[PDB]
Amino acid sequence: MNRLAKILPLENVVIDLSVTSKKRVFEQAGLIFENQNGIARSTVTDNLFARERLGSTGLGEGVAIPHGRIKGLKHPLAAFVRLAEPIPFEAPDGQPVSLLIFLLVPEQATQAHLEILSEIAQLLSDRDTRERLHTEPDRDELHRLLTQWQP
Amino acid sequence: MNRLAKILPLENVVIDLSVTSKKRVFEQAGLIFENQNGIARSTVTDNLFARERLGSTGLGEGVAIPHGRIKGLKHPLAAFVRLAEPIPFEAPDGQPVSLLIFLLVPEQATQAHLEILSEIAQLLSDRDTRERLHTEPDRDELHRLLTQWQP
Repeated sequence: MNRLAKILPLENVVIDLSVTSKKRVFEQAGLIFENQNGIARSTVTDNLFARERLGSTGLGEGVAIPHGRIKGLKHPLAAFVRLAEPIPFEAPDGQPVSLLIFLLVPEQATQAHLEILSEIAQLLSDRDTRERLHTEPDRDELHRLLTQWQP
Repeated sequence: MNRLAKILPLENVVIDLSVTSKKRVFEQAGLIFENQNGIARSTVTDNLFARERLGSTGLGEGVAIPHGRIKGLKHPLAAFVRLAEPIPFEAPDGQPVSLLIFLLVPEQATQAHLEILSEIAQLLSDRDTRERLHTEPDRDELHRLLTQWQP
């Protein structure tokens, strides 16, 4: 498997986003999912905060995994965003965040939910990879790498 | 919340374990859970491999989060193990593993499962913390720190 393969489409790889707030990214993250899925952009952003205010999803070193539950979702959804300027994110190490991969899951929990979030974490966590994502300009290549880590 | 608080008791903080195989730790991890829970030590170790051979749960830099599903479990269970000598674990970065926190969850998935694995990941992932765990000798203090990260 590739596991991020079937839920993170190319549409959902967003390169460089000039943006200022934690709210700002969450709003844009809302627009992304709203595009390839029916889902209201507002419900995504509200729900991400309904998790982020509960404690930062920053993983350390510019990396974050904001995620949440969605009311009507039928299968989980993911995105990836880079930022022009790293934003203050209240990360564990105090550093600003510029790389982040978003995960939404349905209310109804799957055994897979754990293993998909864990794959994401492990991916962002490794710094050999963390650098490749921080530098790559080709969008096709940032998708291939994301959805083909451990194949 | 503290979140690792209610599932990772002091019993389940094991300091320094002279051991050689990935199988060896998994066997000992099996004995730990077998102690504070009814569960057969064998079923834990078998099940962890039934996940580890599916891809390494090493998170990078001596850190691993081996985990699995258990047939009769009523609430999730966790442990923490340090190793005398870091063992070859097939981690993403090629480094041997000496720190690892084990997670078992019931077959029946909860929304919480994701957020509890994610808390563990974020904790091990941050290297300011990673060092404190790698050095601390007092077992009481290694429990307090584990179960009180973001309180």
